[PDB]
Amino acid sequence: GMNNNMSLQDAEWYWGDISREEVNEKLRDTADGTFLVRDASTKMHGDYTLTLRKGGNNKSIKIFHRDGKYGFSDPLTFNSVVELINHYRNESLAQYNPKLDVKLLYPVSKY
Amino acid sequence: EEEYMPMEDLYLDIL
Repeated sequence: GMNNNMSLQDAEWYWGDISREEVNEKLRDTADGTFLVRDASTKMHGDYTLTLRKGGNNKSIKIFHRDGKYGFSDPLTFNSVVELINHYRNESLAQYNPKLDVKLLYPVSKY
Repeated sequence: EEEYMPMEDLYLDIL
């Protein structure tokens, strides 16, 4: 239907399109680490979007695409944000900037 | 808001 054998699209938060609107009634402002994906219009310039709370700040969150896989998320060849879900599930990701650094070990996993 | 922001990168812990 929509890329079956490709991309993780199984990292909980990567449920796969949760309906924008829903995203409003899904993580209106629950808590950080409440990753989630919805995807929509923004397809060309974006991997599969994403919704998360920047510690209650809320920015927008969204994944990009580069070489088939994600983008901003190190466009080297990383299309699995699960290895970290276990490998790095606490420590922050404020590498070059606190773009996210809000955790992601607590995916909405479709309430 | 909760629009769309390009950024992520494996947690890779702090730095």
